[PDB]
Amino acid sequence: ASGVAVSDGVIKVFNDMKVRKSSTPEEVKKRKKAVLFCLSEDKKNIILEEGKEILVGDVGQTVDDPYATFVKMLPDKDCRYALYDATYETKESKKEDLVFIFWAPESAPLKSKMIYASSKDAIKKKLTGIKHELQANCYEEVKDRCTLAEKLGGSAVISLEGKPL
Amino acid sequence: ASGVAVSDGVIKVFNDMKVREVKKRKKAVLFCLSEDKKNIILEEGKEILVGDDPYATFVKMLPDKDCRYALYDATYETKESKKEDLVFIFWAPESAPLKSKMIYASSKDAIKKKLTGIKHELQANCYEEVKDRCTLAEKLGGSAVISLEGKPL
Amino acid sequence: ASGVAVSDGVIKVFNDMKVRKSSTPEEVKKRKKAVLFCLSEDKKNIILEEGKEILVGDVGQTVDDPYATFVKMLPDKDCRYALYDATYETKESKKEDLVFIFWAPESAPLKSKMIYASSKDAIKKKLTGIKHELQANCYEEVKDRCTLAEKLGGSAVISLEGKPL
Amino acid sequence: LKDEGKLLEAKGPVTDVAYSHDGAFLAVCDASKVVTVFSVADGYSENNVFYGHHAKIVCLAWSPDNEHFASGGMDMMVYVWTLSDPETRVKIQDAHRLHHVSSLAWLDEHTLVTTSHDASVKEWTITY
Amino acid sequence: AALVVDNGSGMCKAGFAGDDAPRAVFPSIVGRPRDSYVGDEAQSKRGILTLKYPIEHGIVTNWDDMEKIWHHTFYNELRVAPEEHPVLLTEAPLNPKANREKMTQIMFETFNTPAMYVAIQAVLSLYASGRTTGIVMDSGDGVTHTVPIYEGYALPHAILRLDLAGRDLTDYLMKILTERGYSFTTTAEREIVRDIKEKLCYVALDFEQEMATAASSSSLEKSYELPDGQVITIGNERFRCPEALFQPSFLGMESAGIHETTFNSIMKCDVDIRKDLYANTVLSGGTTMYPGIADRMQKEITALAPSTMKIKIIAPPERKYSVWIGGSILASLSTFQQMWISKQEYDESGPSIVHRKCF
Amino acid sequence: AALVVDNGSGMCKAGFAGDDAPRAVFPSIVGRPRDSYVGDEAQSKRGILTLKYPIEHGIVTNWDDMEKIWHHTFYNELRVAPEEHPVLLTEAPLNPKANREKMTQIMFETFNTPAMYVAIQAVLSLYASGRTTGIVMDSGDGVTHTVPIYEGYALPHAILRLDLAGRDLTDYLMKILTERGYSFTTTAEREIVRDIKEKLCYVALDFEQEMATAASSSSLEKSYELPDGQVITIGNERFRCPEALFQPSFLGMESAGIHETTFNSIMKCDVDIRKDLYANTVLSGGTTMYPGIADRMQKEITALAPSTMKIKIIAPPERKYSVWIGGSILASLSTFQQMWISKQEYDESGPSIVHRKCF
Amino acid sequence: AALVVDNGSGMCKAGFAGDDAPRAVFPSIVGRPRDSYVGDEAQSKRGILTLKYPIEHGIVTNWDDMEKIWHHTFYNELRVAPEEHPVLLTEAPLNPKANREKMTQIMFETFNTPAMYVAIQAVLSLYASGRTTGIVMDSGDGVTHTVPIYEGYALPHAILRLDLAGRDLTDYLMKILTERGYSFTTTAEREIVRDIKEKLCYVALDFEQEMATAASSSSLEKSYELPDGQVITIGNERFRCPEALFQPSFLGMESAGIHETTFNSIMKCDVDIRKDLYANTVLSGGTTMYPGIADRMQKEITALAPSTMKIKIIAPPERKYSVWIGGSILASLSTFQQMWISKQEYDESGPSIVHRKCF
Ligand SMILES: Nc1ncnc2c1ncn2[C@@H]1O[C@H](COP(=O)(O)OP(=O)(O)O)[C@@H](O)[C@H]1O
Ligand SMILES: Nc1ncnc2c1ncn2[C@@H]1O[C@H](COP(=O)(O)OP(=O)(O)O)[C@@H](O)[C@H]1O
Ligand SMILES: Nc1ncnc2c1ncn2[C@@H]1O[C@H](COP(=O)(O)OP(=O)(O)O)[C@@H](O)[C@H]1O
Ligand SMILES: [Mg+2]
Ligand SMILES: [Mg+2]
Ligand SMILES: [Mg+2]
Repeated sequence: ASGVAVSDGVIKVFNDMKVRKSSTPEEVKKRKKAVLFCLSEDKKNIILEEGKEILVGDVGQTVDDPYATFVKMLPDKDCRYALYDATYETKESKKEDLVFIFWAPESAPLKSKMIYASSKDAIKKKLTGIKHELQANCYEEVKDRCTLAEKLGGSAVISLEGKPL
Repeated sequence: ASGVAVSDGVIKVFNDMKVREVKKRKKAVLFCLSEDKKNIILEEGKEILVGDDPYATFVKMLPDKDCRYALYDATYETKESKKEDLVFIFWAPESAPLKSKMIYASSKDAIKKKLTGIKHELQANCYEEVKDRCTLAEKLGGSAVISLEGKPL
Repeated sequence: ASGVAVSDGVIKVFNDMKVRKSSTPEEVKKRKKAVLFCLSEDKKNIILEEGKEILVGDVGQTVDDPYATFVKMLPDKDCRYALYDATYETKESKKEDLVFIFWAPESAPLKSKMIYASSKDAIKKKLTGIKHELQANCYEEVKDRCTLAEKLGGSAVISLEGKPL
Repeated sequence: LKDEGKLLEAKGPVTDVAYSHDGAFLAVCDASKVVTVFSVADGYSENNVFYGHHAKIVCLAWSPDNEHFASGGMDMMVYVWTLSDPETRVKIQDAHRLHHVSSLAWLDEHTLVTTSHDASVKEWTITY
Repeated sequence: AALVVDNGSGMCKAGFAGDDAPRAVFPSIVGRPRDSYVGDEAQSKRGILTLKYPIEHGIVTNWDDMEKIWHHTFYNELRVAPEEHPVLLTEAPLNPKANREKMTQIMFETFNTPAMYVAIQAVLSLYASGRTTGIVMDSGDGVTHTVPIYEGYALPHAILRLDLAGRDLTDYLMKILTERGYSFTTTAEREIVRDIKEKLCYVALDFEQEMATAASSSSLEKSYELPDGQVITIGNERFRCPEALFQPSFLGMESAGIHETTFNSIMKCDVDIRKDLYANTVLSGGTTMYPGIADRMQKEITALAPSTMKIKIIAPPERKYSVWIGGSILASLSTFQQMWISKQEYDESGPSIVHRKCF
Repeated sequence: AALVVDNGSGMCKAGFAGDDAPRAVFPSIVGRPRDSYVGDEAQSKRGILTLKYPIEHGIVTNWDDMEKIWHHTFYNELRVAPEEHPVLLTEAPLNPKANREKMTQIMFETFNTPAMYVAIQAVLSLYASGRTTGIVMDSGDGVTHTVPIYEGYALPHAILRLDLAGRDLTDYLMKILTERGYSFTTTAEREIVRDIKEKLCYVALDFEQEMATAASSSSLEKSYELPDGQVITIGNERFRCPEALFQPSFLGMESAGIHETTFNSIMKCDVDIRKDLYANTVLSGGTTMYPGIADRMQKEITALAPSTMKIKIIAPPERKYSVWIGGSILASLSTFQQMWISKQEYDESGPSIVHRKCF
Repeated sequence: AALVVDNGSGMCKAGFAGDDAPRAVFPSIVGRPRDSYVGDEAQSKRGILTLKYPIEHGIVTNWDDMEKIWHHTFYNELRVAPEEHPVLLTEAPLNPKANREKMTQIMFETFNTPAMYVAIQAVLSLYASGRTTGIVMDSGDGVTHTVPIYEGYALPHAILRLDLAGRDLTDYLMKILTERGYSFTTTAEREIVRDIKEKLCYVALDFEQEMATAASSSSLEKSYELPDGQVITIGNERFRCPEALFQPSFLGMESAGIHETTFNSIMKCDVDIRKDLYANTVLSGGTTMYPGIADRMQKEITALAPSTMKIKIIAPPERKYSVWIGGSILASLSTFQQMWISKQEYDESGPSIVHRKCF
């Protein structure tokens, strides 16, 4: 336990992103499909990465593949927390679940990896109600669209984000 | 209960058919949901006049992939007496889509209970169940019926 | 299944002890109230104990409590088969039933305990028509007059051998 | 309360007991369709036994004149008993139809109030 | 000494003439594997064998199975030889004449009984209450019978049979006890529920009023201890289970209640005798032993009865075994020894002798 | 948009009206330490906590845990606020009326749902098959129900409840898989056995002939890969596990099989309608998804039924979620918007409005 | 004379009928190079070879090594020819029927035994205590079994198997002895730790109080002499090692303790026989030989069973070999010689004769 606390701006983002309240169609487009969390400059709080977010409106018009675009947002030399709203489909149902991605590449400095890993359980206990978690330590572990499918359902998942696997 | 409303023309048609000119009396009639699926309307060109095998030309009138309601004025002669009673027929083929089967089944009591006095209901879920002349006789009077539609059984 | 057979003397005694046929009052006193069975010296048959029996005539004249003196006949270092003709009374009926008691104290030698327990199913199936069975493995389990009452009818039994519980 | 060791006997399970207004008589009704009156003055001994109910008696009341009492039963009948003469009684048949009189009381020596499970209260003028 | 056997739909009561209570009361079942267990032996084996009722509604259906119950009765229960004691038997109301000839045949040939007699169950209960004219409501285990009797002669045209009885009440209590989370499914657990029914259930005078008051009643809740030490708690099911006697819709049945069945049979008699039947309604049977069932019956019948008519429901304290006790008293009388069907008379006349001597 | 929630005995199926399949299917369990984890969280939390079913046999016994499951359903599974969407709920056959009102009260007072509706699971399965008269054999996780329905009205006197279902089959497969040397004991390993049951198990038309086939060859053997990569083989256990449905004696149970329970409930109805019930036997539930179960049910019922009767077993391909699919189709109809129970109607007639609006 | 062979999960007991003790007690292992060494010879090579158990949890997994163990039993341990003496074999509870036929086929074809018999281990332990009804908690080397037996017939649906046994206790003691600085890792040092377990370990009545007692005094410490002369001291590990029986979480297992497994199997039986099982709990096996285990078992089951129930744990002083002693007495009876399966009987019927003669 490093002691890093989750900021109120991250908890509010998670609450809005988790429960989908009835809203106007122009307000549905402002929902977040993916969002990145980082550490503050003093490394005391987990804050939001400004500009590192994917809106639902962008998906399908600007963002053709939400997962491919989200992966490119991950830094290549730094650790990051992520919240991806995966829309998949199994052989029996169509599901829409939140995924907690812990990005920690081997290329990241050792200082960042220790702080992010030690405080990972502290942030995830505040983000109550999330079941799927992806721990990625390499680009290949997160670039592949399949690796999410095994985490989501396994072999049951037949489609992901509207595209067959 | 689906909540659909039975059309008022269905009740009048049943009332005319229940009581007993002859050349205009209906022997069979089909009922269907409207295009918006909120009314049990009467099919315009799917009916049989008394003046016009009456049961054969009625079964072939049933669609092969959609559910329907029907009202047949089946006539039969038992050993003791000869009688004619209306039969409510719920045609629901297995090949029909899932939504059509559910809406027709959940709204069947809406129309059947509006036609008070009906005593016979035939639930045909396949063509072999409606073409079968024996089961209709059993529904009417069981072993009492010996001849149906003027022909021996 | 030790293969020990039941002697014809035991079966004859049981048949007389079960069915009560009409007889002279001097013949009713010769009925057996409780009878003890044991293994032969060759351990091949379940013979009848010579003097270990209680007659109905002795009850009320010499034997004040038929059950109390019956327990005194059970050896404290050997296993026995017993047949007690309990005459209890419930809140709705006055009953007279046969009880099969398998005496097997923990102080008995293991050779006796093994043969008696293994051959019990053979003798019990030959004594057709018996419903109650008391499995006693210590003096405390059989000395108490109550332990018969729970086995006989349970809490419904209000009298046992003509006396209230 | 000290048990005096006195056991008055009825004909069945006691359903209601009522002392007289002057305390000179105790009337006991039971499920055996019998009303027994005990004279308090003379050693709590039985005074009279009243017959006529054909079902379990459920209620009893003493008239203010201390000479009459009324009992209602599950036979849907109410009897007003003369204490002196057990052979004279007033038969109020079906005071509340289809319902037994659950409770009853006297407004005065000539008015009898009866209630039942039909949630209605009735007053009757009793003439001897 | 003579033997008295009361063959019931669910229980067989047997004993000796002159006794106050039957010596043996065991279930009238014959079990066979899923070699043959009869009586309480079948109950002690449960799932290994299949249970069947030869007498299920008072009338014998399997004469092969009822022979084994009779053999179990004489040798295992009464522990006497049937060939040495005369036997008094009881038959259900509206018993077919063929069954009467079969019953008298089995006793004399299979069991070699010296003397025999067959009596109507309903008249034995009425006689035991000191009555000769009246209507007897015999609610047993598998069948409820309302038998109007006029000077000792049961009126066959007015006898009504209701299949609602104690057996259905046990199943109803079994079903509504699962609403509290208790699992009573196996055969052994069914006799446990029957014990709860016979100890904690009662009939409410007004079901709607009882349901309202029992919501906040501190005395309604009762605790029952299972044979294995577990404790179950029963609440408003105490008066809900016997309410199905008067409201068969609780069981899904469309039949009338016991109060209406009793009223229907009275209305099937002559207007001359209906006055005596209303004043002599005798309750008999195990299912009539609920506390408060006589008060409820009087209230319900009075509603159906004409305006000016005396309704008297008779519930003697011994009505549970009134059929047997009446038979035991009758068989023990010295003047009754001439009314036995002797074995010699059987050979001369055959099975038809029962129709003349036993009437 | 309306919500359709199917409260199963072991699995809760929830989704939105108009969808082809439920969005969320999670276990109906509430786990507490040996603070409170509901659903898949209790499964994926090690064997450090006790698991409890609020619904275990179709009837809600613990209403405090039921609210936890419903709260988990709307917020964690459906990810919606119940105060903004009407909810359609399904109830088991023979559901007590008090439980029906309690479900209505929780939705309107604890969750503040704008509108609410209750439907019977059995009638939703029958309607989805295009039928109004028939018998539904709904075999789920913790309970099996045979519900005979005639002209849209279920017959309460003939509904039979069977405790044998998929949960007992999963435990049976665990027991018989240890014979091959595969130790499945932990909660995590129980879910693996359930996957084996749902992928490799089938019902044999002739059990005794199939057992000889398995013992004389290896064509019936199949391989299953465990989550950690180990491959296990399963032979005669493929058809032995679902055979306990037709032979409950494999589990040590007293009750009859699903084929005999269906036959017993049919014979508990009127003779005029038994012919229609025999030809309209509809299968529903997860436990009815074994390949070859309709052929086995057809053969076994034909043996019990009279030879003159025609037996037809209906096994629609969507029967696994037929209750939910029917509710979703019904709740999405434009005419159903007037069939809901509003909040305004609730706080004018109380929980008793569910008996008038619904049912 | 006749041979009695009690092939256990970790130890093989063999001898002659009529003897008070088994002549040969050797480990049931077969060693192969990392040609083939069986029993004590395999233990004498340690890490040179690899050790495997043909019987590991009661049932035989590899029948090829079992034949070598039986061959070692007759010629090397018993020093007799099996073709001249009938052999009585014991089988674990819930043994597959196929294994029973394989066992008798090997005896008659491979070893040419004149006669053979197969007996259940649990019923032999219960009979040796003078009981026909009760529950036997057989805790051995590789597996723990709770077998409820009624009237000499084990109830298969209630038999519970727990993989925690003496083998897991030896490994746990090895693990916790290293905390004091004693390195016990090799095969040779494992047999030393087994000796420490069998001489210095005991079950504490109150584990938490006893744990605090050891932390404040040296009264619980004991000294043990290693084979080569060093003396090691053991303190609170004396009662920590067998505490894993009642708290399997010490070993990382999610299963319940032996007290809970015994209670769970009793609650899986019929309610009318649970009272008899509570007062007839018989302990058998080597792992039940710890001092103070009967007192701890009684205390733990009392907290689980209803307060009205009477709990009696039977721990005979000879329970370590009660299976073999019961078999030796049974086979030595002169009236048992007709219960053997003769070679002539085997030829006529085949391996299936065991299911009838041995039941
Ligand atoms: N004391 C009781 N209170 C309430 N119900 C009872 C009582 N005793 C028996 N019952 C029921 O009465 C039934 C048996 O009574 P019985 O008169 O012998 O019927 P039958 O002779 O037809 O078998 C049983 O179902 C039993 O449960
Ligand atoms: N495809 C399948 N094949 C065989 N059994 C299945 C299959 N799917 C589910 N089952 C069983 O069905 C059970 C749950 O199904 P369900 O009908 O939803 O029961 P419930 O209504 O009680 O929730 C589970 O125990 C599962 O193991
Ligand atoms: N005297 C003892 N005290 C405590 N544990 C013992 C004792 N004797 C043996 N054990 C353990 O019991 C195990 C073997 O006992 P056993 O009953 O023969 O099992 P199995 O049936 O598998 O042969 C061994 O692991 C041994 O360590
Ligand atoms: Mg009777
Ligand atoms: Mg379901
Ligand atoms: Mg062993």
